[PDB]
Amino acid sequence: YYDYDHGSLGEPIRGVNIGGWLLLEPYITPSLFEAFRTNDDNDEGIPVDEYHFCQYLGKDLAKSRLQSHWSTFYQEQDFANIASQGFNLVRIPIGYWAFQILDDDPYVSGLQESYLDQAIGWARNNSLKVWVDLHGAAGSQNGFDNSGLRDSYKFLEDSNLAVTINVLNYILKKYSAEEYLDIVIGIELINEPLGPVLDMDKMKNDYLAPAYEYLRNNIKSDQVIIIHDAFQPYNYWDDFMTENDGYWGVTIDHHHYQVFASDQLERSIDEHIKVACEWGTGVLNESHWIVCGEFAAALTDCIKWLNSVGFGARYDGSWVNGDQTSSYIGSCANNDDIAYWSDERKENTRRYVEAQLDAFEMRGGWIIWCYKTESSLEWDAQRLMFNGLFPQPLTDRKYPNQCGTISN
Ligand SMILES: *[C@@H]1O[C@H](CO)[C@@H](O[C@@H]2O[C@H](CO)[C@@H](O[C@@H]3O[C@H](CO[C@H]4O[C@H](CO[C@@H]5O[C@H](CO)[C@@H](O)[C@H](O)[C@@H]5O[C@H]5O[C@H](CO)[C@@H](O)[C@H](O)[C@@H]5O)[C@@H](O)[C@H](O[C@H]5O[C@H](CO)[C@@H](O)[C@H](O)[C@@H]5O[C@@H]5O[C@H](CO)[C@@H](O)[C@H](O)[C@@H]5O)[C@@H]4O)[C@@H](O)[C@H](O[C@@H]4O[C@H](CO)[C@@H](O)[C@H](O)[C@@H]4O[C@@H]4O[C@H](CO)[C@@H](O)[C@H](O)[C@@H]4O)[C@@H]3O)[C@H](O)[C@H]2NC(C)=O)[C@H](O)[C@H]1NC(C)=O
Ligand SMILES: *[C@@H]1O[C@H](CO)[C@@H](O[C@@H]2O[C@H](CO)[C@@H](O[C@@H]3O[C@H](CO[C@@H]4O[C@H](CO)[C@@H](O)[C@H](O)[C@@H]4O)[C@@H](O)[C@H](O[C@@H]4O[C@H](CO)[C@@H](O)[C@H](O)[C@@H]4O)[C@@H]3O)[C@H](O)[C@H]2NC(C)=O)[C@H](O)[C@H]1NC(C)=O
Repeated sequence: YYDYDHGSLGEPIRGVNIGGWLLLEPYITPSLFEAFRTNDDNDEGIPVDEYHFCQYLGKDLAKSRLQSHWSTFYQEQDFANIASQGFNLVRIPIGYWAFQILDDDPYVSGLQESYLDQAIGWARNNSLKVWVDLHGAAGSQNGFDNSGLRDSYKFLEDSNLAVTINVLNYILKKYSAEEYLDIVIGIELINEPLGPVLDMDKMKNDYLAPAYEYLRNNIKSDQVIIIHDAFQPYNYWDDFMTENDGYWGVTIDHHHYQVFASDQLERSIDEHIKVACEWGTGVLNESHWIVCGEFAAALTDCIKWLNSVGFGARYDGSWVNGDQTSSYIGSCANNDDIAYWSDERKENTRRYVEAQLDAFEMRGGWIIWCYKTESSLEWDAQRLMFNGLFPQPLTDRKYPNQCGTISN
């Protein structure tokens, strides 16, 4: 158990996402996917997600490459660094296939759990809390490449849901045992299910509710469950698993970004800040504990493959999907190279980061998306800190109380 509104840490959650480790994401580790390029002029043959990364290589080759990646992308050293920087928690995404695969799944399985356990040990070793996050469901819960399978939305299909549920129960049972309660203070049932295109009622009654029942009445543990907001507006979950009905230990995970839509990318720095501050004040009125499980310093969607393999960026109007387009806003040239960042851009990012931190710390805390990437700056906590764009110590402020001074 962990009281997110009055945490034993004596401070709000200040974590980092161990992204792209146990679940591959092209923009985080582009070299793994660039390895498939045979023509420097086109993306033909390049897998768009881990599903196809495995399918293309075949079991044996996929296993050896993944093993090299899992054993090196993150090691205990990283967790020591994380702790040395003031963070108090790590969020670890893992796919359902790590534990169980569909008859026709190409995924490498049965090896990721060992690394997950090692990381939990490294976390305990360094006084870091942990969130075990089931980041991918059979058939995909959102069609994002970060679910493992892009452009598929069969999460709630009885056949798939049965597998995902069995895996979730395995996770709930194992990581809710007494020996993990002190370090693992949250198990996220499913990352970013795409609410708008899914049957919300089926997810609630056939996935979320049963999980709570299993954990509290079958396993009988006080472990806290994390429910992603499914992209629904604030207060949407207030009437779900309420305390009045005897439910407890339920935290809503809100993700916050301002780069995945043209109108958002068009905002001035002051508008970006006003929106960030409101993300914080808005949850104060919510009926459940809450933590911002993901946010970034990013103010553009310029980073290579951020919009998945084969797609450009809305920021410089190079993004197009089907009959949907984007329009020019600003340049994406040398986007992630600090040498090409103007003083204005540096200031704006630092301000944006501070406003977000202040806002999210109003209640529950935050977890920055991505401690490390191969070449990104906007999505890389390590690089942001090195370049003075992310606070060190975490309470350091060059632009204090921005959320307390807004009007114009
Ligand atoms: C920071 O956080 C880190 C993350 O948690 C944390 O990491 C941990 O560090 C410790 C310290 O170094 C590591 O422990 C040492 O591990 C050494 C290697 O052991 C591993 O290999 C064993 C054999 O290898 C194969 O195993 C597979 C599977 O069984 C077989 O199929 C193969 O055939 C191999 O076995 C053959 O070969 C063997 C060697 O020739 C032979 O003996 C065997 O008969 C076969 O022929 C493997 O057995 C072992 O796995 C477990 O084995 C049994 C249960 O199956 C138990 O012994 C343990 O459960 C053991 O678990 C592992 O080790 C510890 C438990 O001690 C556990 O925490 C780990 O998570 C891991 O699962 C491993 O896979 C060991 O050689 C070494 O043993 C020492 O022996 C000394 C002499 O007796 C003792 O004085 C030492 O105390 C120490 O441990 C003793 O002996 C047993 C260890 O086997 C203990 O059970 C016993 O209580 C006693 O203490 C260490 O155990 C650990 O691996 C590592 N874990 C992770 C997550 O990576 C780090 O410690 C943290 N640091 C800080 C600052 O806190
Ligand atoms: C201050 O805090 C109070 C709460 O103390 C807020 O007041 C209301 O609090 C309710 C808590 O139960 C909120 O209920 C939710 O309302 C959602 C609907 O809101 C929008 O509706 C439009 C039109 O339908 C949609 O387009 C939007 O996407 C939103 O959904 C519900 O979706 C949500 O869940 C529902 O559950 C029922 C029962 O299972 C289903 O039948 C239904 O289909 C749905 O799944 C839930 O009921 C309520 O939103 C909230 N008031 C609103 C509308 O903001 C104050 O709002 C807070 N003050 C502010 C504004 O900051």
